[PDB]
Amino acid sequence: MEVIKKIELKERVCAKGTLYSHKRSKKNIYPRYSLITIENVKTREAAMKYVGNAVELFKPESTKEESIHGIIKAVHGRSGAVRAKFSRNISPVEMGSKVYIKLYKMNEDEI
Amino acid sequence: SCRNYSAPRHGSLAYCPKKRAKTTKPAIKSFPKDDASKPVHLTGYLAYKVGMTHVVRLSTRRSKTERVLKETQKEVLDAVTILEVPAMRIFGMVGYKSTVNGLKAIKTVYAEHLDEQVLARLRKRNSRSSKLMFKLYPQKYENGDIKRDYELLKRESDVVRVLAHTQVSKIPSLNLKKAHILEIQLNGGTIEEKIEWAIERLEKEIPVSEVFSQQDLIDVIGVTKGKGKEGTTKRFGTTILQHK
Amino acid sequence: AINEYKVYGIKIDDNGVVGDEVYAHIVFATNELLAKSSFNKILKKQKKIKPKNTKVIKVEEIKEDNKDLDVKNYGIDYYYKSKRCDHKGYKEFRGVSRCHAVDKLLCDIGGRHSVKRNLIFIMKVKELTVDEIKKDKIKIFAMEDVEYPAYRNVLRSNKLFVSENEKLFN
Amino acid sequence: MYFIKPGCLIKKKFSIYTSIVISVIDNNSVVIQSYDKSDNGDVISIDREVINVSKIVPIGNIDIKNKSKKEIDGILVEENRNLKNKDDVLLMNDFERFKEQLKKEVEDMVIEEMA
Amino acid sequence: VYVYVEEKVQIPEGCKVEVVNKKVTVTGPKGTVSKDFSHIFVFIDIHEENVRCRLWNCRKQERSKLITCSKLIKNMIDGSMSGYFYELKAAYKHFPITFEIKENGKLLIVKNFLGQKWAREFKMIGDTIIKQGVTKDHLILEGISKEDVSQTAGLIQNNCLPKNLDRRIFQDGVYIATKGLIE
Amino acid sequence: MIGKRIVIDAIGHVAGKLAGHIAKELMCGIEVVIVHAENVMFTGPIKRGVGKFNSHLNKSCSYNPLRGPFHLRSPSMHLMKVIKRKLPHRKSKGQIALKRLQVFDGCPTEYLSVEKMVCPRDKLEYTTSPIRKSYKLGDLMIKFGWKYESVVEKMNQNEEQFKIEETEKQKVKEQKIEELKKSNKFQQRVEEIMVQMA
RNA sequence: GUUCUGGUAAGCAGGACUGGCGAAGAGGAAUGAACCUGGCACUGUGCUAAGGAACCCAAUGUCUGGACAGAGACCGAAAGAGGUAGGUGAAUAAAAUU
Repeated sequence: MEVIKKIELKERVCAKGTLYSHKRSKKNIYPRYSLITIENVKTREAAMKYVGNAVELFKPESTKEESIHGIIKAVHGRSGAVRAKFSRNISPVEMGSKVYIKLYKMNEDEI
Repeated sequence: SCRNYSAPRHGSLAYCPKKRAKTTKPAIKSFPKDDASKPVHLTGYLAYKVGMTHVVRLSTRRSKTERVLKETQKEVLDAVTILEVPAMRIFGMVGYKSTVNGLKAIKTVYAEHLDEQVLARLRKRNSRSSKLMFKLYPQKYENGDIKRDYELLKRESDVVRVLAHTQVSKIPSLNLKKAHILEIQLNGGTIEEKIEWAIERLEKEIPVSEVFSQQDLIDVIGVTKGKGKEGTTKRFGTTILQHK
Repeated sequence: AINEYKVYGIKIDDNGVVGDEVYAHIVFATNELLAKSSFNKILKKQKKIKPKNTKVIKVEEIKEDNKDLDVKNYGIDYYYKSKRCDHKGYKEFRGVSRCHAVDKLLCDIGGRHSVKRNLIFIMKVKELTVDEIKKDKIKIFAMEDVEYPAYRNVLRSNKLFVSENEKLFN
Repeated sequence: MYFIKPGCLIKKKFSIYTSIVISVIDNNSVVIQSYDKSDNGDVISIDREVINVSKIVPIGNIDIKNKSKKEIDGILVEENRNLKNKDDVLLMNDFERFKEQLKKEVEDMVIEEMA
Repeated sequence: VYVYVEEKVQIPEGCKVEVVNKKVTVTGPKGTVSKDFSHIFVFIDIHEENVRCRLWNCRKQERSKLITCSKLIKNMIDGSMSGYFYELKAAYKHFPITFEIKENGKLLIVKNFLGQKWAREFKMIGDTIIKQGVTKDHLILEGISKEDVSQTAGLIQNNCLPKNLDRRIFQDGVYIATKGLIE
Repeated sequence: MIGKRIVIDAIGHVAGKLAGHIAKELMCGIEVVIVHAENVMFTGPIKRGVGKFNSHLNKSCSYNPLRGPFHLRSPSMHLMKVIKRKLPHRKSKGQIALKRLQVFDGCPTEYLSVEKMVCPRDKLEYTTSPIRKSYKLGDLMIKFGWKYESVVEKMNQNEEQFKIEETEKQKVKEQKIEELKKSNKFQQRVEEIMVQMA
């Protein structure tokens, strides 16, 4: 079963993170950008080393497309969180989900 | 503005909402505190209401401070109710365990031979049955399942209760072929003693003289007479309004 | 943080250097602009020269040495404005600089009397030996006779959740 | 229990190396001589500093009844000579790390058969 | 703010003391008593044949608690070398009060107070025992713990007074006469 | 992350401070189990706590009490309601989040073996001064009609038995293995397996 | 907002000066015609204001003093004692005290 293999392949090679919010103020949301936390990264200086890296959301139960790709654009705040952009806008139903950080840089056009 | 004169409320709010009882047969829901210092005994029973009559009794009750010399004796007329109480038969037992959510039942164990009157409660319509109810259970005696069951009850329980039914066939005026079943608690001694006392008595008949004696005080639980839908004047006792 | 500056200035009219006097003023402030502000304030109250007739010729910072961070005793004479009037007083402090002494007074009065730093005025700062000390507070620390243990616990790690069997504090 | 008095040895918050207290100012502040190391190329530095007591943890005592700055630098470089920033497994190259991993992993396969 | 506060109590020749945490336990001729000081912020230890309390950098109302702690420890030590006593005396202008001792000196009954026909019953707290005095109107209490002894005596005194009467005409009562250590 | 679980021992933490940290995790998809809810600590005298709770019982719906507030009387359920109101519970996202939480008085038998976490920033001895009073939630709730105190004391005694047995069972294996591995019979086979992997 | 006249006053009646709402959206004071920031065609990337930074809810921590009242963060007078932190001026002193 290909899904079980594709997971183990990704698990061995990537860092792990979770999606927790869109970019927002107290009143309005900006769904083009999403906010991520990475496992053991806990300062803004530590987080700067990931700016530019590729990210992937893998979803095996999906009928349309099994994974969405994206890129980390900027650091956010002072405790090591980041801001990222994806080829499609993330649904509110997909918040709380697991994200993979891929250890190589890509250009803003590739996504 | 405040009302002109004071008066009490009509009826008690301790009984609201006043809805209809679900079935006609009551469970004893609360039992007196156990005491390990006494012998094993039963705490309750079932009875049927017959009717009323009156009696005359002698009395000598007066104030302790009353200065009268003579040992005055006086007749008093009193009304009384008669209840019929045929012997109940024991047919099984249940053990319970204490938890953060109250008492929960662990297992139930039944006698090897059960009566037609008690099996009749398990089906809905009396005259239409294949009667294959408890026919496979007796194997559990041969297999030692019963002996494993008693072990588990004896090992892990806080409260033990017996199951008893009433012999409806002795009271023909009821027009009833299904026995009534009640769960009754055992107080006194330790869990082991309680279980042995029960085991000795499955299938046997306990007379009312085991449980109660003359002059005792007892609590009676029942469902009242029915009166249908009714207006406020009778349901809560409110006054009738002006005639015009 | 607080710094020490010394400002120099002269009078001018429709023509230059109208008096041959030069006036000076030492001040504790956070920056040069707050220093220059104080110079204007004192001139207008002790003399009557308003800014349009003044010129500042120099501002200099004053700095100590103290490479070994040696600890010294200081006494300070001050006043402050309350709701009633102006209140004068004297207090003693310990530190590694005159500015270290002065920043501790400003913090103290704000804590004890609910006053913003701009309503407090320093009159004198003096360095003292052990025989000069007047009040009770610092004398035990000056005579070198103090030890104490730690009352506050300290965290071992930056992690939010840790295993029950780990060591938690210090 | 230890005490904060001249010659106490302390660690600072989230730090591995020892430092030493030199004078006591008030009931909440002290002057310390502090040791630290640049992981960029083993460049050490020792310097004096004023610190509040809520950032330090005491661990022991030494004399220094009378000493100069250069002497106490000597005391400190001896004291923390053995210590390190990180476990070497994270510093070495990939093949060396794998070689070290194998030792542990094989030892378990022996123990689980021998027990 | 006080820089340093210390208080000390000396352990006599026969006595033995231990400290587990903030519980302090005492043993000696008359028996054993113990008390837990976990509700006070203080450091307690045993050092050179003394019991020592200490604090640093504390407020005025924290040092009052330290001192109070030290006085309680002394009462425990004293009470262990000899117990304490309290003496009670019945007083009456018309109706003689009478006393009964029951349960080996653990229960006291009082009868005929101001002519009342109902009885009163008082129970002894802890180690305490009740005994008859020099004439019929006297009682003595004896025990290890100054707390337990004095609390008991107080409860008797506080209940055995007139109510809804003018106390400067009706002066009857049971009063605490004498208190001290036993010889 | 969805699919991660965590078990928390609630003893010695200040109630309102732990609750904030827990609520953030529930919104990130973690499943949380809290154990020992009867040992959480509140600051101040118990006298003040009693008055704050009396003012709460007075609140009710004027025209129908079966709509009005429900006043919960178990330590587990009380701490549950403290966490509930730090989440967006009027909306679906909060209702989903709440169903990821379980709270127990004592420790149940299915959670004796599992390893347990703690939150150093919220422990009383870090976050409060020593010179002031505090009380436990188990101490307040007996005054407002909790009825299962004794059931929890019996549970607490089973835990102590399991702790001593597991520690005794561990220390023997530690000794056994450490004494074993110094032997030649062990150190020989290291070579015998390495001959086939070098 | 700053000021004035009549009235015990009033979300009361009536004038003067400089900006508003009327005819003004957006972000902030939980909510509010008029208060704070600041004037609007339509898109994209960066930065700041006012106001925030345990959790609801995007971003939070540190240092030094006070304070124990179901207090305060939101909140009433003349009159006062008690507890505690500091200033100044009088004494006395065989630790200090008033």
